[PDB]
Amino acid sequence: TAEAGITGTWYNQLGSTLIVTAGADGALTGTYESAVGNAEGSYVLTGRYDSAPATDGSGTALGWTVAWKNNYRNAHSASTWSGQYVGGAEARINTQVLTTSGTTEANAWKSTLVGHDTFTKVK
Repeated sequence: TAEAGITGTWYNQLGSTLIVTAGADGALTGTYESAVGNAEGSYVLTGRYDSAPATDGSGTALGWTVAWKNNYRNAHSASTWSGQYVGGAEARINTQVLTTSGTTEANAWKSTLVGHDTFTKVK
């Protein structure tokens, strides 16, 4: 469904790679490899998607998180992508992304970045 459409490899506009499996009951699981930031190698990704989307031409809502810790790096931060999958010949996952770093309370006002990421099936 959107299950078949979402499962697989996606590439963002910055050169990052998402490899994700969409489970039949709403789970997203896989890995992320970032082309930017204090990051190297792959990181675990987990999220959710609407496993019964509308059929009226609407996208399929989804989101996921990556905490930026693996065996090679820990940036003490985590990003969440919120967006929708749009299927078909030019499939895309269009997202907004929040990246929060751990901070002191005094620096909490500057703890969270906002950005946007568009993923496509080809590099």
